Amino acid sequence: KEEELLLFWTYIQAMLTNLESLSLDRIYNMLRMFVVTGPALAEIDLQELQGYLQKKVRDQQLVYSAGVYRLP
Amino acid sequence: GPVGKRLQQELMTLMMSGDKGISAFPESDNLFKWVGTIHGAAGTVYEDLRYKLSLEFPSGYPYNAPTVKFLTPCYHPNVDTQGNICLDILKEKWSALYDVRTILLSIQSLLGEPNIDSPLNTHAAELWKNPTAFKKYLQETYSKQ
Repeated sequence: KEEELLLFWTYIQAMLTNLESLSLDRIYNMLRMFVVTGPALAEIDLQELQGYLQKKVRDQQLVYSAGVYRLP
Repeated sequence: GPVGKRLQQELMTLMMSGDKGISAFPESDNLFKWVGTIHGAAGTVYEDLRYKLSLEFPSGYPYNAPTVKFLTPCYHPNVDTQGNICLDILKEKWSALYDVRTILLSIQSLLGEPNIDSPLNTHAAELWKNPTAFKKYLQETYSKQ
């Protein structure tokens, strides 16, 4: 599970670097397509993901504004 | 699909590789169109500049080369006004073993070492030999466009 959640963070950072801002729904769907059903075969559900992004925003690794997530 | 499987694997490889100043990711829905980001390497005139690129994967990929273009206007000897890149590995030297990471590292390398004998921008090719003037013009027109 650890390798999973750190892996998710790597993909989340790249998604945001390239696409600049994303809603929870878009992050969720990209992780499902490229990680959950991707070669990693790593499971995540929406509540867990939201809690995770929220912990990232608390720790200022992520910004949440105007309903979407961004890198600081 | 097999090509989609391949591109999923290329994505994971890039995610795990930690290469500095390059990144990419499928643009919304499709595995078949991505956005990349390349930062100029330290020591080069492109240091501190970053460029977005589009990568489109055709029917026939990996055997047919992906179409890669700068989205951010890039003033470079080997780049045209439309964002097209003259890079050997994207046309005649394309190998079906190449992946996204390879393409991004090659373009990043092309920034600091252009091929002046094969210019798509002659102004830039001629200015290249004068790096303080090139850098000033590059930086001041990156800001304009």
